[PDB]
Amino acid sequence: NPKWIGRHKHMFNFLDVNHNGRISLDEMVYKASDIVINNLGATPEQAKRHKDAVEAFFGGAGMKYGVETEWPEYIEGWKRLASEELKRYSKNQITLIRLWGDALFDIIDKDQNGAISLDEWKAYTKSAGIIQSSEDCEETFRVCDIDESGQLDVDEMTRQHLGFWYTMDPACEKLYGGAVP
Ligand SMILES: [Ca+2]
Ligand SMILES: [Ca+2]
Ligand SMILES: [Ca+2]
Repeated sequence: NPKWIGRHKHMFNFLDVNHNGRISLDEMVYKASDIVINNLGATPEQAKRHKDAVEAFFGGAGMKYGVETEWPEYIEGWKRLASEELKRYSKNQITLIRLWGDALFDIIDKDQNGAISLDEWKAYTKSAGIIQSSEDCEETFRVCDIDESGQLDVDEMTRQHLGFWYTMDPACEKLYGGAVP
């Protein structure tokens, strides 16, 4: 699973505030709160809801306040969480990631219309530390926007999070690495 592992290594590095190669729940929750408040302009109410949910999400992966976790244990923790949460999702049940994604959604939905516009998505992608062209940002928006409505709903954004945090690499390759001639 090199692609899932790679997303997770880049995220571990992003949330490892002191850059020492070990991570705590304090680092992870600190950096996530800092971004929602200072990059995405969350209100106090918004930030507290997000804090509680992100704490439960990252806690589910086995991270704890006051404890430093090394990479092997970190990634095994995410594997375990992903496996349990994908079972819940398969049974149409509530997940920790869905609860997190709900609190985040309210914050990135700046115009409170219940859908994420392209502009809203550009701000969110930037908040996660991504630097990329307009064209690349638009492509990942189109990928997220399954019904091509032009805005991203809660279900689309849930699938987005599930794909990033939990979904393992496809078992088989496609002809042309999945490209179309
Ligand atoms: Ca650290
Ligand atoms: Ca909106
Ligand atoms: Ca849509």
